Amino acid sequence: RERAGPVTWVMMIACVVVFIAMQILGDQEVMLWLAWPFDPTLKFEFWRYFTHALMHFSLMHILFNLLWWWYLGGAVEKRLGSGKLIVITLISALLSGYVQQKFSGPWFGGLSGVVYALMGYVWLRGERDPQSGIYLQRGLIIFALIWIVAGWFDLFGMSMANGAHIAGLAVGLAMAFVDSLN
Amino acid sequence: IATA
Ligand SMILES: [Cl-]
Repeated sequence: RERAGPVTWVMMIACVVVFIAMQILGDQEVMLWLAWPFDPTLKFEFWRYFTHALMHFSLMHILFNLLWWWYLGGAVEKRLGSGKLIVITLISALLSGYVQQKFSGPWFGGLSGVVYALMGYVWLRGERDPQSGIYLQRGLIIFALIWIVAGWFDLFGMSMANGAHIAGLAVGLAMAFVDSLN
Repeated sequence: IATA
């Protein structure tokens, strides 16, 4: 029946709640709370290393990010368990946010770094370890490649955190490689 | 603000 397990579900709820807060309070008021630490005095507010992934600035990217999260996140949770999804999510949110702030500073957000990690993870784990029962469909490979391309060449309305995305993708591929060593 |  239900495709989305507890972790898949709770992330989606978190993103919706944060999105609603941003419409009520405005993007900036919520960023000040949830953004990657933008000053040394904030460096021990440990939630900020992750909560950047919960903010979205447009209707299109929250929808697309949550669609991919629901599908890939959902597939990982179902087949490999809630723990595996939690770890891919925390590690990719941390390292994608690191790389992004490093090159472009701290004013960014969105779940797409995590989504790209899931794309990479599901693809490579499926390739190298098909008995895992996970697999990235050809159609979704094509979809993801175009979305990446669109990001890189600024084809959306909006300024893109290409650091976070590509770093996300590298994290997912790395974790899948390690997970399938055997 | 950049989006991921
Ligand atoms: Cl966005």
